[PDB]
Amino acid sequence: LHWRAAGAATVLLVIVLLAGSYLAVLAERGAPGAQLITYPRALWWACETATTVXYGDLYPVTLWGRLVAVVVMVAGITSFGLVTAALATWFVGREQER
Amino acid sequence: LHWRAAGAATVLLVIVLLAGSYLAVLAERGAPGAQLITYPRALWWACETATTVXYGDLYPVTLWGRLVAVVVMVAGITSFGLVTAALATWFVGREQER
Amino acid sequence: QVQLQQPGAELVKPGASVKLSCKASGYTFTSDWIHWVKQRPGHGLEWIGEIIPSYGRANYNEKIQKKATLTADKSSSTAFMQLSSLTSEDSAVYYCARERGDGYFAVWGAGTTVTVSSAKTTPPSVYPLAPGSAAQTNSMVTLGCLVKGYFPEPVTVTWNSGSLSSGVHTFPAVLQSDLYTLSSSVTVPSSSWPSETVTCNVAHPASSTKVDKKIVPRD
Amino acid sequence: DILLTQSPAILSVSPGERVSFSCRASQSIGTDIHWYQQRTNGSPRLLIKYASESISGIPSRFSGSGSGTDFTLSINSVESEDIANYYCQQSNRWPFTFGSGTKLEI
Amino acid sequence: DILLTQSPAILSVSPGERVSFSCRASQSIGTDIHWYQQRTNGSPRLLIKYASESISGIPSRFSGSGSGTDFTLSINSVESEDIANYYCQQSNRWPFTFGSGTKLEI
Ligand SMILES: CCCCCCCCCCCCCC(=O)O[C@@H](CO)COC(=O)CCCCCCCC
Ligand SMILES: CCCCCCCCCCCCCC(=O)O[C@@H](CO)COC(=O)CCCCCCCC
Ligand SMILES: [K+]
Ligand SMILES: [K+]
Ligand SMILES: [K+]
Repeated sequence: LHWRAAGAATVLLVIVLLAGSYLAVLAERGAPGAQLITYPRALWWACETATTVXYGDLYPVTLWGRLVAVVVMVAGITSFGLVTAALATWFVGREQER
Repeated sequence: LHWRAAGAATVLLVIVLLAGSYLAVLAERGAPGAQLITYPRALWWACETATTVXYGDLYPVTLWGRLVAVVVMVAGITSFGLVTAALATWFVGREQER
Repeated sequence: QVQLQQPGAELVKPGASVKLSCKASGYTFTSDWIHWVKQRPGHGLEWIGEIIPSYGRANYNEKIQKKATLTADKSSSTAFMQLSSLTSEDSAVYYCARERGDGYFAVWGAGTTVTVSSAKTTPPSVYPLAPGSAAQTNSMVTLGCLVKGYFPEPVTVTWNSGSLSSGVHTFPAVLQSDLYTLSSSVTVPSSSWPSETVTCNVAHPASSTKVDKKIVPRD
Repeated sequence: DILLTQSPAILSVSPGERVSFSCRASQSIGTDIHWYQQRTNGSPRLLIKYASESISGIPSRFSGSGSGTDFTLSINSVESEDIANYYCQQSNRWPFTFGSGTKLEI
Repeated sequence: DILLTQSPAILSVSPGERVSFSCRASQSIGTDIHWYQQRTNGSPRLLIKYASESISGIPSRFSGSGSGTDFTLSINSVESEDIANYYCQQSNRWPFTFGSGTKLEI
């Protein structure tokens, strides 16, 4: 169960980074002063957002850009909680055994 | 037990983001140069604070604003530790079983 | 309906204090803030301070001398501004405005004209202005009303209880000997007067008076 | 505190012409500028919020643009009812502040 | 290092009038400015901290305002005892620095 939930989350995270990159540019163009407006740097912004690093070099200023950002965040965080929970499950079993 | 603790934490987190947004504006208006002073962007700031992303586009400069920020942080972090611990519990059981 | 209601005027002796009011209606939210803005005659808008009724906290402009104290009554949906120890520098129109916590002032009150002076209140005498007997008329005729000897400002003049607006000019008041005077002008088709009545209505908030003067041809 | 400079203080245009009012902020404020019209003896009225957003009830004639430190309020084809003083106001940092105002003359 | 410019260096006012001293920082320092009064042959005395905060023992007559790069120390109704040199000082970045001082003349 756990590994499949984790693997799926990883696949789902990759999809969210790419879709999030596309949707962030769509949301932010048309807002004066917005910088999250070209796709290559938007993919970079989605990665530093999903990992929760959040340098501050780029960020959304619109309502829809910010909603996209929160989905990226939660997708990243969730994937990591799942990988962590999966590692714990693995270890717990190998330790029962040892 | 675990799912209810997690579900409750999620509900409690939503309440903290909204109350935190309101209280941050209350704390920060009256401090010259403060930017966390209107509610829509304060809700956005509470979300990027609770997820620990912390872009740096907005932040509190007053003592009470900062105390509010730490409560938002701990509420976010705690909710995620609870969801993670809940996923681990779920997986551990389904794996005993498998 | 008017979202923010303020009294038209307050006369204050130098050194005395006065409490201005701003009654709010329409939608009210916990995120609302009521702001006060000062505007001296011929000058710009100066922010005085704000209060959030839901919590009762108030902040003030640090750049100016603090003359104001803000409070709010939740049950009467009224915001108050206590101005104290005033001087002539405090004479101005004070507006209240409502901000939904999103940074702009969606609506403004009509403002309260505060005059700081030792002079006494005096309602205006309203006299009719009708053409003389030798005055020839064109397709239009001009009438008016003379509003003199009042204090303090302002007066509001309307024609036919407000139904007659186009063709109206109310001149700025002139101050001579602790008393103001102004006149208002109205122009209507010559064929309609005196068949259709023309009356000027003069309101003087400071004395709580409102008088009417029908304009009839000179005997 | 943020200083908003409105210059020129008086703008004279011919009827039906396009006119633009300028508001410059002392530091970058994003798009947190709002514009008000105040006719003689009238109270201020909001025209445009957050630099370019329309307000219901306001003629389509009015529009706003800019971000950062330089903002513009434009009127396409001015008419008599546009005669009034116009003020900008920022909400980016506390305290809110107002520009000194521009008068439109026709 | 942060340069604090106090200009004019000498301010002359009439008794009871409101006076304002200016301190401009070479870069933005938030509200990390403090003001001192130094009377002839006296040591400096703190009047206002963090741009606008009161200090107990100081007459209510004194107040401060501003944030960023421009700061003001104001005295409502000046009196003889206010005759002195006034200095601003920043604590935003190391090292702390002082403005060059303004003398109040009545
Ligand atoms: C009194 C209780 C207050 C509680 C908070 C309520 C905040 C107001 C509602 C939120 C947005 C309204 C949009 C608007 O008119 O603002 C937009 C204008 O362009 C930009 O929005 C923004 O840029 C802010 C985005 C905030 C995103 C939050 C996502 C949370 C999952
Ligand atoms: C020698 C041992 C030192 C240990 C650290 C002690 C620090 C001093 C006490 C803290 C605040 C005093 C307030 C003050 O006078 O400052 C306020 C002035 O506006 C603003 O506060 C601030 O803006 C700082 C906020 C810090 C919040 C920390 C929250 C931690 C859960
Ligand atoms: K981070
Ligand atoms: K960060
Ligand atoms: K950052």
